[PDB]
Amino acid sequence: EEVETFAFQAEIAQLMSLIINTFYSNKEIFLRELISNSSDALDKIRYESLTDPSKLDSGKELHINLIPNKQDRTLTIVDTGIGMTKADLINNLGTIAASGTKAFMEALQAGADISMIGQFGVGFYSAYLVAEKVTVITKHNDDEQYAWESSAGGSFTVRTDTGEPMGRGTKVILHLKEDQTEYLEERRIKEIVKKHSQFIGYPITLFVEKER
Ligand SMILES: CCNC(=O)c1nnn(-c2cc(C(C)C)c(O)cc2O)c1-c1ccc(CNCC2CCCCC2)cc1
Repeated sequence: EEVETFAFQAEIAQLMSLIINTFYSNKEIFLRELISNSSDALDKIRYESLTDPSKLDSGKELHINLIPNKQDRTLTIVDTGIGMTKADLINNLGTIAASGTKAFMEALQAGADISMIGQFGVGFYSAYLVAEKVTVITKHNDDEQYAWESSAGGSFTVRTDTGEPMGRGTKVILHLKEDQTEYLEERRIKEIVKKHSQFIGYPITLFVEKER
């Protein structure tokens, strides 16, 4: 064992349905949101590194990398943001998902734009437009490396990660649905980034696969 299982609060099934009923026609939006979250965590590490530059001992470069993988049908997004404790992980993907689902629904119900999804703390869930399963590996300076995983049903799991150590930051791996392998194409990824994340204040690098 050492795997812990968590039940989503009921708002999550509502979230998933809202997301389909708001972004199904524009699925590419998930990349904007993930990049955006990466940007946020980058902002936090930059910020605390000003008061204490030892915060950057775990890695100085502040960036975002995008790693398609046609062979695995995965798209992974890596950042060296501040990363998450176990409690941040559970808090952001669980507690705040559910309270932010409610706030977002109330905001749309009063005519706010859907493009607001990010600001209600549930942008990440848009990932399930394109992915049957998502894994979030994260590592923050005051804590171990954790893996979070969910197919967005009723539960999510947390375990201590024993995989390749990142030094600090967050990795989201998307296991793409059969019908969404367009998100593994170099051309497509470049477009989406160009369109949605042009003004992100941190280098976003696409890692190309070779022919072999
Ligand atoms: C305790 C401090 N740690 C972090 O905050 C952190 N560290 N890594 N990430 C992070 C999280 C995700 C998602 C899986 C939630 C991500 O895709 C990339 C990340 O760097 C985060 C992270 C956590 C939450 C968010 C969401 N912020 C939304 C918020 C809404 C209101 C306006 C300001 C921004 C974005 C990034």
